[PDB]
Amino acid sequence: TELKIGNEKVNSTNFGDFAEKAIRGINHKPFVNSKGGEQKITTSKIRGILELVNKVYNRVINTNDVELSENILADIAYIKVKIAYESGREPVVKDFIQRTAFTAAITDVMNQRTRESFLLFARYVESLIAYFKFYGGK
Amino acid sequence: TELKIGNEKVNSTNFGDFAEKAIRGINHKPFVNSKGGEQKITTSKIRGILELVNKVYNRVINTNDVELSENILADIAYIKVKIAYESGREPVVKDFIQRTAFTAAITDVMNQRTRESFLLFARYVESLIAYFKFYGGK
Amino acid sequence: TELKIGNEKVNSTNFGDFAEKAIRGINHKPFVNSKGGEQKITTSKIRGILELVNKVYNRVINTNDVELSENILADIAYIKVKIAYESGREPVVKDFIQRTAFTAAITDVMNQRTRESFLLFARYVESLIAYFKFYGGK
Amino acid sequence: MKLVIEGTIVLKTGMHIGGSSDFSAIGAVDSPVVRDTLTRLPLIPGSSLKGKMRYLLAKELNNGILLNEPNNDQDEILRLFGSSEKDKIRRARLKFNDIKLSNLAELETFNVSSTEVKFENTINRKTAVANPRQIERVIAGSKFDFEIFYNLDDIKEVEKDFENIKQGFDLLEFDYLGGHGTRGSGRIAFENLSVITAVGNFEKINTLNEILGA
Amino acid sequence: MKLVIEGTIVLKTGMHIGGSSDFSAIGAVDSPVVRDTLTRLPLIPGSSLKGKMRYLLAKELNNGILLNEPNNDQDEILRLFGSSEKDKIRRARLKFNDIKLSNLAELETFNVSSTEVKFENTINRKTAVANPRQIERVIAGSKFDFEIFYNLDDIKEVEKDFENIKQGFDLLEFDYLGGHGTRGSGRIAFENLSVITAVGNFEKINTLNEILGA
RNA sequence: CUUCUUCAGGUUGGACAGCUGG
RNA sequence: ACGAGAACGCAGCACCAGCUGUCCAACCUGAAGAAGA
Repeated sequence: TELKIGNEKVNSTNFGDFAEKAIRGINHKPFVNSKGGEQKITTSKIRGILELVNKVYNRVINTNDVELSENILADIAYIKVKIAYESGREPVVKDFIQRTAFTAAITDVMNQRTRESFLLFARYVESLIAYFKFYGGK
Repeated sequence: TELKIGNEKVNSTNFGDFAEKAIRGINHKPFVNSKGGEQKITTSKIRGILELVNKVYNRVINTNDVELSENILADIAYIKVKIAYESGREPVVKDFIQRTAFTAAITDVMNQRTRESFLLFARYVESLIAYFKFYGGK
Repeated sequence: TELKIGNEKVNSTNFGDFAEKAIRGINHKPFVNSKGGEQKITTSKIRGILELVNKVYNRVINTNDVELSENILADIAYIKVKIAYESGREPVVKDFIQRTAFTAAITDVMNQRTRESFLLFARYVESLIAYFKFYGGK
Repeated sequence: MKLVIEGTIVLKTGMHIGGSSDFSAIGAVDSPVVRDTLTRLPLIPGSSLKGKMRYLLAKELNNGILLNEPNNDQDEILRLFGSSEKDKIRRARLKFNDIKLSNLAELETFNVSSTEVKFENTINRKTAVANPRQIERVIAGSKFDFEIFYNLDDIKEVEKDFENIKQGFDLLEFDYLGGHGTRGSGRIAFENLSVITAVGNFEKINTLNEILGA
Repeated sequence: MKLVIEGTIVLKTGMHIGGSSDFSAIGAVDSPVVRDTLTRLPLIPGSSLKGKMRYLLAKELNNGILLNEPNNDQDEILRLFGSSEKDKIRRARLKFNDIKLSNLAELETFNVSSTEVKFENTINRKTAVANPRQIERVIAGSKFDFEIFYNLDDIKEVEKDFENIKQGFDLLEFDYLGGHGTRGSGRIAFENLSVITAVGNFEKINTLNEILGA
């Protein structure tokens, strides 16, 4: 619980509202390139990150321990490394990660090191993608 | 499961943070050429080294043996030789190798002779690529 | 699968560590061109032998056999002849070949009459070039 | 009765079947080839080989031209590759399979990896400036032993079906298999084309082998 | 069908199609040539030959002016070399292939390597200092047998297409193929040009072979 | 009797994205 | 000596058929193996 997103925290009763707010703020004044924008992110630009998050979620959901094991924390660290990778690979993903704080949530999970923290992060990510679609998509 | 850097240590979980701090140190104090010129390393400069690492990673990962084979270790030693060659060719590449610990990590992989140490070395080089492209890129 | 630099030459390791040690010893005390003189080796004085070795490697890598053919043996004899010529030309290449046991490697490859022996010899040549450029170069 | 079409696909030039480019580690080549997930072996997907063979065979069988949807092909094409029409559902007699390369040991004998990196650039014409790029290709000389299952449904047209299959293999040898084919890539060859009976024996299997070998 | 345009590329001067400095033996030349990964033979990439021929033909079909995109070339250029236009995608009739070195036996028996190491330098005019330079080039007299596949999309516009192909081949004669052609490297000479039918036989193929051989 | 063993510049762009049938 | 006793919501059914991860693109640009007196 109490997952820090940098500015304001989220919990089991909050993640959907903040995910929707972040996605709506994505559509309001979207990303601008060097050549004046004006595209948004697509699913097949963070699909690898989403697949890694899904794999780690499957691994965690099959464990009843309240504390994440080091073998799973390695997976979350690799998730953060990859997020840094595609963030620098293209700026359309960098601002998407910055404004919808994937990195802050990953760091908070890697600090709390608890099963519930990662479950809340996964729920927040799922809500983020769900609101990204039905408003944008692709 | 744990590779040496000297004073500091890299394990299966903190590889990303150490790669990030190594990259940040490079960007904070960029290498200065002989003629008072600051230079940034390019992915193409170490592309051959990275492909050599990935080439032997594919054959290491298709091996459920703790101890690395003689030919795999020959390939890894040749990788270290190529790292030294590329460092000697370009002073900026040598500076990148020295600020990071490609030489130290690769020789510790040669020392440990084990499959998991090389996998963590590959994790470290992947995180270094990710954080290098995150800040400065090509 | 093994030639004699004087101690040992394994495919797995020490085909580049002995290049380490040879180049470190050369830098430990560089050659003395004349009593009242100071000299340092330049990689432009090895280039002919490197070209011959690379050509013979290209010729022999496309062979499904262990023993090198008669033409390849004549090419290795040419390699030794060129070694002698380019060593006698500038008597610092003499020091370079003596301290690296490079002529001894040629003789061992000729004696073994095996493809893997020449492959390991070429690997040691690459290691010598790499580690000379690393520590010294120019 | 069921038949198995053995054979090998030899890369005359480098081949590039487009990969996922989202899961091949970090810091890999710009455009990777598709590989087996477990063994990391480059493979020719059965879908891609089937699609190229079907396109070439349908174009050559009909008139030399082909503009229709895949479901509106000739009877031979539909009976070999299947059809999903409303009242005309043909069950495909050919079952293609993913083809991993087998001669990794042979390639490792020459101290070369299965895949290379090809450096290309595009020169902007109004500026005369080059734009380098890198792609990954399975090196020439790689061999891909494949297996295609043939459902022997009608005994009266197995000879014609195998004539069409040999013709499609021949057409693939004068074209490419996946990737930047017009730009020098994807050229393949077929040899050791032999058909065997999956279970039991086929009394016309010798005629099938000689039309599959010539 | 699949008319095959065969021939041989002969190096009048040394040719340097730029390969990667990496992925090769350590301590080699600073600027090496592209090679086949397995056989280490010098290679003429099909993409490079296609790009040079398309640049030369589009320039000659536009009265020596090329400041437009490749997709905005002439109709004959677009149909021979393909197009990725949104309005209409033209499948390329020409299928280039990577060209391996072929006369290695004669280079062996003449005691010459496949590649020669060129010795170059640049001298300043302000100061009499010459910076040494090392460049690798495939030796002159090296043959390169190639096979360009042609598609008979239309039978009326085949003589014009082959005349364009011959014009492009002849434009390469008065030009270089790859690399440092400004400084005398890369001169090629097409020879033994011919066209054959891949499958079956094609009428009036003698007309195409006549306008292609001379 | 002389030194330089390479220096300088580009480092991916555009397009398609699920549609039919039960 | 319970509006109760006994009673499988059970049996047969392939989430399946058709579909190329494809198209366009030169590894390219400039450089005296050269000079004291």
